[PDB]
Amino acid sequence: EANLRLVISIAKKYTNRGLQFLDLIQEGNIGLMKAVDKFEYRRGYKFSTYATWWIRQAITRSIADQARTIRIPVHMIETINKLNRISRQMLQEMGREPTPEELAERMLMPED
DNA sequence: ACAACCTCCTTAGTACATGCAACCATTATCACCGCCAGAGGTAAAATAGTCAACACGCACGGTGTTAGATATTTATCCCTTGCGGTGATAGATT
Repeated sequence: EANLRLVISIAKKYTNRGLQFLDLIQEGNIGLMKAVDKFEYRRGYKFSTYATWWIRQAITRSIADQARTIRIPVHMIETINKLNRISRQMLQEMGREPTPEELAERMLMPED
């Protein structure tokens, strides 16, 4: 209850058309349960930082592989999104259309 | 005591029919990297084998000659033309 607002200010970032303007807040409100259970204030650190790690990634996963058509081990989910993040160079440095042939040097790896 | 009635309140339930043409994108979001699985790698030997050696041995294809077929040439024959003589049709009657 004391943290229900911090769940909005983190979650609402990700609700940006992502799947809906709403639902990620309520999944953050369940990530907050694991956070409240493992709240090691006995290290010294603050619940702001706790939320910035754990509750943020509960908010991320709430529509990463949850609510999709498809779901995989998570390294192989967000790696598809590493490529979309890298494409921000491609679309302006090769800079007319995207080319997997450029992505091969930007990943140092074979396409297949 | 209730009853519906005066007024504009808002709510929200629908919006006819047949057909053809077009192509299928946008998001970001640390997945972290730690562990170890059976599990990737590969050495040495099972399930068994390569292809080079020297033999083996054969088929196929091209060069040569032969064969006979075919398309020409020739000339014959028939079926056809066009006109003509005169046909019994068309059909009205018996």
